[PDB]
Amino acid sequence: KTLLHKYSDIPEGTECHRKAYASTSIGGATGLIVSAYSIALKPPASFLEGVARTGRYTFTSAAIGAIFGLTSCISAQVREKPDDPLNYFIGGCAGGLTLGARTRSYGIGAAACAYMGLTAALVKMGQLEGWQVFAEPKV
Amino acid sequence: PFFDVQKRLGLDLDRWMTIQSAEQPHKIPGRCHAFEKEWIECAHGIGGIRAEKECKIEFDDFVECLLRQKTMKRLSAIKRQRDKLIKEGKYTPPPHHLGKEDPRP
Amino acid sequence: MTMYIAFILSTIFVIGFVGFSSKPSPIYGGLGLIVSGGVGCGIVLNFGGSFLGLMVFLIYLGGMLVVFGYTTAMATEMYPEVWVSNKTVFGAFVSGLMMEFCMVYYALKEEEVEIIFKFNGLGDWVIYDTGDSGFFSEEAMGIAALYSYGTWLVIVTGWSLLIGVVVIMEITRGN
Amino acid sequence: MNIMLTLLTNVTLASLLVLIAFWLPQLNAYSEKTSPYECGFDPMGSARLPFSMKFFLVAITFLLFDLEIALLLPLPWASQTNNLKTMLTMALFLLILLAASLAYEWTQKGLEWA
Amino acid sequence: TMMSGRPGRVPLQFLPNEARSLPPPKLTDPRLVYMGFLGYCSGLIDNAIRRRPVVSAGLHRQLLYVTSFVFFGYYLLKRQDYMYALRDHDMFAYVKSHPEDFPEKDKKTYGEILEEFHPVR
Amino acid sequence: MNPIIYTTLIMTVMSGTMLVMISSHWLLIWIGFEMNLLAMIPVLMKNFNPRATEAATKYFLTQATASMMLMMAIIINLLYSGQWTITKMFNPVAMTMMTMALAMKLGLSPFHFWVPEVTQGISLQAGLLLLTWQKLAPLSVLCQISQSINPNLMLTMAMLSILIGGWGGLNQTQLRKIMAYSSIAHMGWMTAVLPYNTTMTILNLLIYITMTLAMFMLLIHSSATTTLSLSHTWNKMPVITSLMMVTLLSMGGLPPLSGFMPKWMIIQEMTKNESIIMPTLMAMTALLNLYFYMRLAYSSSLTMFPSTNNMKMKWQFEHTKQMKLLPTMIVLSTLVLPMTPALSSLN
Amino acid sequence: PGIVELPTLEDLKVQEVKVSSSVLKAAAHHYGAQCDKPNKEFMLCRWEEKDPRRCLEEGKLVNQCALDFFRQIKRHCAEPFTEYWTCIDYSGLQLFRHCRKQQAKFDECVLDKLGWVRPDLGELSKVTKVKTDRPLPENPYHSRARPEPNPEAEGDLKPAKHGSRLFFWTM
Amino acid sequence: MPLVYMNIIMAFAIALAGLLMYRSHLMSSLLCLEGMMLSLFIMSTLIILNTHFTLANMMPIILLVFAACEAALGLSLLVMVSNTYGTDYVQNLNLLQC
Repeated sequence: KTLLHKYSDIPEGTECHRKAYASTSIGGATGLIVSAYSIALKPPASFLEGVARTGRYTFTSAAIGAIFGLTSCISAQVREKPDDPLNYFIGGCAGGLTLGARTRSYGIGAAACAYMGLTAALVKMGQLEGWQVFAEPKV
Repeated sequence: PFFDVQKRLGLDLDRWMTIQSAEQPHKIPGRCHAFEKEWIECAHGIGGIRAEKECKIEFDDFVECLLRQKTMKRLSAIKRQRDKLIKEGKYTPPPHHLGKEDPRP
Repeated sequence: MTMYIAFILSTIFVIGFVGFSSKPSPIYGGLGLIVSGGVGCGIVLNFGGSFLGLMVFLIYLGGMLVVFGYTTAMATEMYPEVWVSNKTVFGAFVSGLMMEFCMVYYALKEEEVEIIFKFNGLGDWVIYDTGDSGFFSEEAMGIAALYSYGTWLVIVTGWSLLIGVVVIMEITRGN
Repeated sequence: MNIMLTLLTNVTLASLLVLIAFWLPQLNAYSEKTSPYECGFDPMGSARLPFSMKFFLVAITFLLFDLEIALLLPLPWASQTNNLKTMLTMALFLLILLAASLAYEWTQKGLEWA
Repeated sequence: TMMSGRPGRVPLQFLPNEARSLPPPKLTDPRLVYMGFLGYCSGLIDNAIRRRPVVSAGLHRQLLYVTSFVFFGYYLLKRQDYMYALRDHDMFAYVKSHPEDFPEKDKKTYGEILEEFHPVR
Repeated sequence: MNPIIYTTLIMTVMSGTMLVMISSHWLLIWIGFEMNLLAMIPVLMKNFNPRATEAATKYFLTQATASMMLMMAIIINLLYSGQWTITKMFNPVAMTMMTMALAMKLGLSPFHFWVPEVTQGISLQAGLLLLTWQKLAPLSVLCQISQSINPNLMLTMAMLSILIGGWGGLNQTQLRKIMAYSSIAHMGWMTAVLPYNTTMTILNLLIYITMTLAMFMLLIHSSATTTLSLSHTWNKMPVITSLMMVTLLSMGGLPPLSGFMPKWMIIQEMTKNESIIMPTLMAMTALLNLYFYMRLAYSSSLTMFPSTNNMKMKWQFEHTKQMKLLPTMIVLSTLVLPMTPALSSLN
Repeated sequence: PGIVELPTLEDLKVQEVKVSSSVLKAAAHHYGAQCDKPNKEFMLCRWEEKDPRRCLEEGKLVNQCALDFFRQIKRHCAEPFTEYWTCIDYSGLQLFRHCRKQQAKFDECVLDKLGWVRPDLGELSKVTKVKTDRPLPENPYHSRARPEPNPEAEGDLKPAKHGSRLFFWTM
Repeated sequence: MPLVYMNIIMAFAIALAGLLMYRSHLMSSLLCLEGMMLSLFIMSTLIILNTHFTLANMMPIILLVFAACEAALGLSLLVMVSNTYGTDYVQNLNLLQC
C-alpha cells in the first residue's frame, strides 16, 4: 500500500520524475506477482528460464507503469489541466502501445491502448468523483 | 445459520468451556478471572457494536492480563535502564536483591 | 544458560521442523518429527504441562512408528535422500536454519522484534504466575473434566474415532 | 534439570563406549568384509526396495486406538470428581466405543493380514 | 446480521406469539394462489418425468402437491408479514427515539423554491 | 459399501455440518469440519476408480490444510483475546488466516483449483453432495464472523471467483467440470454480499442449492457426464432435456426465472452501500456463465444432435428409479421469482 | 494510568513464626482449633476485599495468635511436641500415620496441661461464620459504571404500512 | 508475546510451507501435516497453561485426537494411491485436470 500512497502523494501534474518512479515501482510489483503465479502454475524448465520469465514480465509491467506515469504527468503539465481524465487516458494508451511493443504485436498494442486508456480514465474519474471499488459496509 | 438449539432446549453442550470465568473443577480460578468477569458484565445485552467501544477499558485490561505486553515492556525498560546505570557505574543493587538478606517467609 | 532452557528447546523444535519440512526420505523426516515431539514435550513440561507433553511424545512416537513401516512399504526409494543428497533438500534445510538464526538473533538482540506479531525478548520466566495450586495439578484436573464437564466432547470424539475405523476400512477396501 | 543431567550422563557413557569400540580395536577393512550379508551368496536386489506391509490396516487402527489410550489415561484423576455417575457413564461409553470399533474391524476381516 | 440479534428473539421459532396480533393472511391471497399454482406445476412435471398422462394421471398426487404448497405458503406468508411488520415497528420506534437524527424539515412551496430552467432548444 | 455404512457416513457428514452450525465454541466447529472431512472421504470413493482415489486425495489435502490454518487462526485469537466463542475476531492476522481457510474450504479462488478436478473425479451423486451440502458449513461460519471479515479480501476473492468460474467453464465439455466452475462463480456471488447483508448470502445459497440439485438430478436421470452423452437424451427423454434448458436459463440469471432474484437482490444490497463498480463488473462477468449454459442448452435441447441405432432398445424400457424431489426442485429453481418478498422468512 | 499505592516497609514488618513446616504440621490441628477466630477473620477479609494491602492488620493478628499458641505449647508440652515434630520430619511426605504414638503423647499432654481437644475428622474443613465490624466492600472489583442498556420492546405490532414495499410488490 | 510463541508460530509457518511445497513423495507432506498439528498442540498448551484456563487443558488432547484421525485418513489414501500406481509420488495424481 506504501507504493500506492507514494503515487497518490505526489500532486498530479507535478514532480513528473517522482510520479514516473512510483508508477514504475507499482508496475514492477504487479509484474513480480504475475511472474510468481506463472512460475508456480506453469513450471519453468530451468532456474535460468524462470529468471528470464520473471525479468520479461517485470520489465514489461515496469515499462507500462513508467510510460503511463511519465506521459500522464507530462500531459498534465503541458496542458496545465491537472484533474482532467484525458491525461490518464493518454497515459493508458501509451502503456498499451508499450505492451504491444513488448509483445511485438500491433493488435495487442491497439486493443491494450483502447482498454487500458479507458480504464485509466475511469480510475481518474473515480478519484475525482469519489467512486468506491470496495465500499465499507454502511447499509 | 447458527441454530441456537442449545439455548432453545436449555442444553449446555459446549458453553461451559466458552469462557475462562465459568465454573471450573474445584473452583480453580483463571489467571484473569476478574478482568474477564468485568468485561463480560460490562458487555452484556448492549450488543457487540456498542460493547466494542463502551467496554474497551475492560477489554484492554483483560488483554493486558492475558498477554502482559505492557507489563513486559515496562519490565524490559527498567532492566535496560538498570543495566545502563551499572555500565555507567552509578547504580548498585541492594544487598537484599543481591541475596545478602534472608527473604521474608 | 539455564535461564533460557525454553528458548533453546524451541529453537531445536524449529530445526526439527526445518528438517522434516525440507522433505528428506520419510525416515529422516520421521527422525525430525520425533526430535521435535521430544523438544515440545520439554517445553510443555517447563511450563508445567507434564501430562500433556508426555502424551504428545507418546502419541507421536507411536504415530511415527506406523509412518516408518508405511515408508519402507510405499514411500520407499532405492537411494533414500538425506539433507545433503540433493540441492533442493539442502537448500530448504539451509534456508530454514538461516531463517531461524535470523529471527533468533534479531529478537534476542533487538528489544522488541515484530515479524507478523510483536515479540518481546525478555525471558519466558517473566510471564509465569506467582500463584499456588495447592494440593492439585491444574493440568490433570482440567484434563479429567473431559468426563465430568466434557460429555459432549467425549461423545463427538468417540463417534469420530469409530467412524474413523469405519472410514479406513472403506477407503482401503479397494473394490 | 536432574532429568537433563541423567540423560546427558547416559548418552555420554554410550557415546564413549562407541568411541572406544571404534578406536581401541585394530581394523583391516576391505571391500569383501564390509559387503552386505546374504547368507554367503551375494544379494540379488537392494534392501531399500519396497517391502509390502501385509498388516497396514492394523497399523492405522493402532494409531486410532493409541488415540483412545491417550483419552483414557486421565481416568485415574477423573475418579476424583463429585459427578462419578457421569464420569463412569462417559468412561464406559468410550471403552464400549473402542470395543465396538475392534469388533467391527474383526468381523469385517480387518484384523486379518494380506 | 440486522434482525438476527433483535432482543427477545427466541431461537429456532418460525412464528413468535407477537405475530398473532397481525392479521392472518387471507386464504384467497394472490401469493398463496401462486404457491398452489407452483404445486400444480410440480404435479404436472412429475407426471411428465414419469411419462404418465400429464394432466389427468395421479389426481391424488397433484392434490397432495397443491395442498402441501399452499400449506407451507400460508405460514411462509405469515412469517414474511411478521418480519416486515417488525421492521416497520423498529424503524418508527427508532425515529421517535432519535428526533435529532430525523429532523422535521421546513416545507417550502414551489413559489419560494428556485429551480433553474434548462431550455430544450 | 454396505448401505448401512453409507447411511452412517452420510449422517456423519450432515452431523459435522450441524455441529458447525450449532456450536458456539470454536473447537467444536473445527471438530465438525474434521468429522465432515472424515465422513466425506469414503463417500467420494464409493465407486472405486483411480480417478476417485485421486479426487479423494486432492480433497483431503486441501481440506486438511484449510483446517490446520483455521485452527491456527483460532489459537491466535485465543492468545490475543482468551475467548473461544464464535464472535468478532480480535486479531487481524487471525481473521486473514481464517478467511483464507474458509475460502479454501468453499473453493473460492485463488483456492478453486481443486473443485473441478474433484467434481470430475467423483460420481454425479457425490458431486451433488460436494457442491450443495459441503458449501453450507463454511458459509455459516463466514456469516457468523461476517463483521470481523475485511471487506476487501472477501470482495477480491468473490470477484476472482466470478471471473475464473466464468472463464474456465467456457473451455469445458465435461458436465461435471462445467458444474464445478459454475459453482465457483455462484459462490463468488454469495460471498460478495457477506460483508454487506448475510440474508442475501443465505437466499443465494438456497436458490443455488435448488438449481444445482435440479441439474445434478437431471444429469443422473439422463446418465450423462459429457455434452455428447447429454446430446442423445433428446431421442430417449426429451422432457428431461427441456427442463434442463429451463434450469440452465435460470442458472444464467435470465429474467423472469428464479436465478434472477439472487443477482437482483445482491446488486440492490451492494448499491445501497455505494458499491456500483463491483456490482456492474459482477453482473457483466456473469454473461460468460450464460454463454456456456447456452452452449450446453444448444447441444441438449434446442438443437437435435445425431443419435445412435442402439438407442431404439432403450426406448422400450422405462426409468426404474424415481427422484421424488426433482419436480419441486425444478419448479422452485425456475418459477419462484414472483415470490421474492418472502426473503424475510430466513431473515 | 495511576501510581500503585504499595504499603511502606515498616507497616508490613511483623513478628514472624519462624518454625519449620514439620513443626507447623505437627501442631496444625490444635492450631486451627485454637486460633480459628483470627484466621477466619483474616480469610474473610482477604476474600471479600481481594486486596492484600487492605487486610495487613488482620494478618498481623493471625501471626500474633500463632505465636501465642506456640508459646503456650512451649510452656506446657515442649518435649512431647518436640518428639512429635521430630518424628514427622523424617518422612519425606511428612505423613501423620508413622507418628501416631508420639502424636498420642502430645495430645494427652496438651489435653491435661492446656485442655485442648484435637478436632475430629471433617471438622477443620467446615465453613464457619465470622462476625466482623469491618464493612463489606461496596465495589471490591473497583468496577466502572455499566453502560446503559438499549431501549427495547416499545409496544404492539401493527401491519406494515404498505406491505413489503419491495420494488413493485403491492403486498 | 514471549519468544517461545514466536518460535512455535514459526514452526507452524515452516510446516505449512513444507506441505504447500510438495516434492515427490506424499508421505513427506503427510508428515508436514502432522508437524503442523504438533505445533498447534504446543501453542494451545502453552496458552492454556499460562492463562490457567483449567477447563481448556483438554482442548489440546481433542486436537491431537482429530490430528491422528486425519493422519489415519491420509495414510489410508496413500495406500490406495500406491496400490494403483506403485509409488506414493504426487505426479501420478494427474488424471483429474484443471
